[PDB]
Amino acid sequence: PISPIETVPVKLKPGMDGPKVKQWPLTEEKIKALVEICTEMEKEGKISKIGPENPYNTPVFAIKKKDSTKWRKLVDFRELNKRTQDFWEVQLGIPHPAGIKKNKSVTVLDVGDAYFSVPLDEDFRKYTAFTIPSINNETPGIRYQYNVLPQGWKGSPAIFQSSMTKILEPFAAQNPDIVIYQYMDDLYVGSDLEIGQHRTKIEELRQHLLRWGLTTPDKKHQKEPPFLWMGYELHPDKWTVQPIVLPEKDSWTVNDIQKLVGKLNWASQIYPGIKVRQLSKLLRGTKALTEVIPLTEEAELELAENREILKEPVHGVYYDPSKDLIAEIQKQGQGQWTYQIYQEPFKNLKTGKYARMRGAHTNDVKQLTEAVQKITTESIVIWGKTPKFKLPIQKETWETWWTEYWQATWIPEWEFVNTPPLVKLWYQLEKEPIVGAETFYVDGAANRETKLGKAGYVTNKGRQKVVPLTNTTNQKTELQAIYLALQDSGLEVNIVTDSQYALGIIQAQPDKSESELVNQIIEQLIKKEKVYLAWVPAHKGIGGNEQVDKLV
Amino acid sequence: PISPIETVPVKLKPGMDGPKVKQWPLTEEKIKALVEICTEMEKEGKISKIGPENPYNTPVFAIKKKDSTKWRKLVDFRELNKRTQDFWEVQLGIPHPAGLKKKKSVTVLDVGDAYFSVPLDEDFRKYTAFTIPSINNETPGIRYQYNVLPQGWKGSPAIFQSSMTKILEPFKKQNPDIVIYQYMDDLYVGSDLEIGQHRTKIEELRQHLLRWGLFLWMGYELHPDKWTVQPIVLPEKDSWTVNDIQKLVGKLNWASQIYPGIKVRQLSKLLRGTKALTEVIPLTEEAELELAENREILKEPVHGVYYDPSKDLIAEIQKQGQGQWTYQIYQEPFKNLKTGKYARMRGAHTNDVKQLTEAVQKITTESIVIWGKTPKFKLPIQKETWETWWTEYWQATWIPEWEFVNTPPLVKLWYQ
Ligand SMILES: Cc1cc(/C=C/C#N)cc(C)c1Nc1ccnc(Nc2ccc(C#N)cc2)n1
Repeated sequence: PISPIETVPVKLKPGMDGPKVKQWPLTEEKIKALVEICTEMEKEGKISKIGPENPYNTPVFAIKKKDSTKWRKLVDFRELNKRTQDFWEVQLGIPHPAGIKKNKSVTVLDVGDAYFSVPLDEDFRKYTAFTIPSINNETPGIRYQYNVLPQGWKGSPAIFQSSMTKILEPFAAQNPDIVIYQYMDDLYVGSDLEIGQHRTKIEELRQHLLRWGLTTPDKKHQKEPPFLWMGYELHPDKWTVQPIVLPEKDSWTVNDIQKLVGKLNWASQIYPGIKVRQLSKLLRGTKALTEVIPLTEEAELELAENREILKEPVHGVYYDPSKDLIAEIQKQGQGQWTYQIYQEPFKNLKTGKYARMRGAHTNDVKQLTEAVQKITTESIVIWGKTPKFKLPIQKETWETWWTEYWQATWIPEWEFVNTPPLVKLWYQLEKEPIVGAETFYVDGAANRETKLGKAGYVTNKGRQKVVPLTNTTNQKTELQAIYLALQDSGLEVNIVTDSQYALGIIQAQPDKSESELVNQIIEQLIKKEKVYLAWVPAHKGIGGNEQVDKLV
Repeated sequence: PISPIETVPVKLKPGMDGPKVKQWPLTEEKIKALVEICTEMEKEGKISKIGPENPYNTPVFAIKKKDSTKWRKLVDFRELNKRTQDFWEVQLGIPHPAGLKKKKSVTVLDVGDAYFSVPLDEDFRKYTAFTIPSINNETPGIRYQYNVLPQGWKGSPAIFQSSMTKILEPFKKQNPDIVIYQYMDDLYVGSDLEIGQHRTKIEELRQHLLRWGLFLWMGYELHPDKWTVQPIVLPEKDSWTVNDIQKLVGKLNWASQIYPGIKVRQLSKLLRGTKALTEVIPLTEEAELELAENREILKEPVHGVYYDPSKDLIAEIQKQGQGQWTYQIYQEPFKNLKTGKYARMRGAHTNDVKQLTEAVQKITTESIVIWGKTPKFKLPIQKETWETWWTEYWQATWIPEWEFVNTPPLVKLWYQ
């Protein structure tokens, strides 16, 4: 006395109708082979014959794997899939080993059978019709339609998985001491108890699926740990990326260096220290994955570190929600940070890296922050909680920064981890003007058309300077003018600019930029003792801005 | 007890599908409270599970209220609210009470519950699809659908406006000098009484809302008199430095683009020539007058500043340090309709984002009280940092729209 699997109401996209895709002429054997398949199926209840009415034919083919004695049919549903509505495929993200509790014992259950107990919406079967050409076009082709989720239909998985969970839902509910992952034709169950009770409860289960007539291959899961899943190696208490070593070549193409970045990137999950900058510095606006571009000595000394840290396999543990969850970040260099999340020293649940947002300006603190955030969510996603951070930045530094930064900013619970290089602020502009320090009115100006400009300054001590510049911009000069005032000045100095732009680049306290100029300005700032930047509105003839010296 | 046997004929807008919004991760504890909550909600048929044939989805997370530490379910119906608010006529939002913003005090009541006793258009329920995520995605989400009127839906207040008008008549006809507004699951009640005699008429509004149907013991206190476009102000010093004058001139230059008659000629004439920043400059005759005449222009109100019910309100916030923040609601550049300064309620509160978030809320609450429609904010934070933490400090049952300003406004201190 079986219980029925409630069907799922399925209809086509609004305003659209079914497939009227022509049937392509086959070959005697295939057409004959299909008849074989097709008959067995309907015998099993999978499909059924249909009359001359149903005008929804979907082209079917026939394939054999490779050097075989068996035939396999193939019904192409591409047409019906682009007309079938939309479903909620709950696969918007696969789990992560890092976030999995260790299981003393883990079973598996093939359900490549149950799948055929899940009925296709009655008012939808008609759309899944196909025709087996008959022999010698001397008869009508045999017409069939599905009574079960087709093996290649858009909504098959979506509905297969739903149906299954609904059946398990009440069992998992009365058996909190187990886990059930529904990955395809396999039903993986895990538990943490005497190897005796386990097997039993597995019976309590096999019995359950039997109330829906769901029959299974006697838990003789031909399988058994270890499992290779979506690139990992799972064991009763450890896991790691599937061995994907770094190739040995001399012919690295745009693709060969592209198929070594993803490997390191994916390897970054557990191998502590993976870097991909100098190898990312070999593919920007390229396209023809054939153009073999040279491996700079920068990317060379990098790929050589990779190969040796990838030799000794490194395993990640499992998540034990009882202990604290901790994360540590380190500044590698060049917008490169690498982190390790763990609960106990060296037993990293997972590890990673962070690549600076390629922005013209940014400092170490803004990055450390972005990483912390990036890590933070990824941890909410995986463990449902925020880790405790260990960071290379003195409390005092961080404070000075968030209390003075123009934007709002925050970092969850953290502690200073003294593991150099440390992150720091390299300089701070005075809030008021400096008494007794020379006052440098600077200014710059280029010529839109000739690209010729001047940069310079004039002060209270009579000191002066105007420099001519070839190939430059009305913004460039404005910066050089500050560069100059910073070069020809004492340890303390008040600078005055009318450059709204130039003020901004320093009100963001960048500690490194792309533009070499901005960098010497920095290098210059760092060298100073006290700097006071002041802005005054341009072209308003303001005592000091009598730098009609640049317009010339 | 109360509930309607009929469901208002609802539909989306033409050529607009439903809200297929991704769900963002939630922390365990929030997930647990959402699971419990969504249970009683099912054992009361406010919601019921759905299958794979429902592609639509809306974000959902948990929060806590003003003072209480009990998990509330908040649903971000923004994406729907725009596509769903296909229209609203003679159930139209509400002729805005231009008198609400004038009462000494104002309380904010929570009538979100009343909604959950009104069926929803069967053919519409599929659009209010939301998911309680799973930690790590170990198990599939727990999807649900709405049968009753969804809190936060900008439709529920409209649909219920019928039943609502009456639950108040005996009260409104009684105290006609009082104005009552309704935005979302919020009931805004303002009067001109004593803060003590104010609590009064309100306790009467609860003991009344109880029998007609309906945390109904939650209200906030506002004071719409203390809301203006703050004056711009120049210093009053007896001794001016080149820097002081340089800044003064800088600020007047900026304010000149808001007020016409602003002259700076004379002030900077006393700057001419490379003087040191820390040197004292005396004021001249021309100067002293020019400054004075400039203040005068500044004491008046800016001119031509009008609201345009159609257009949307921009809102800028600037972090000023020491827990001080400044803001300005406007629609056209240099035409603030309102400007303020949010203060320090929690002393040395080492959290900028919690502050920012309370700021955005108050600013929004005000915007509803004035023009009956929330503003679009320009937040001084990185999209990354903001999305990770706001929900952890949010408490309003509504949500404004927002973008991120990642370029330091020179203005920061002028509005200081
Ligand atoms: C994501 C996942 C993939 C597979 C299988 C995927 C594939 N192929 C099998 C299971 C059971 C799960 N889910 C969970 C949930 C909680 N604890 C565990 N523990 C656990 C899992 C595997 C091994 C091993 N070896 C040890 C302990 N698994």
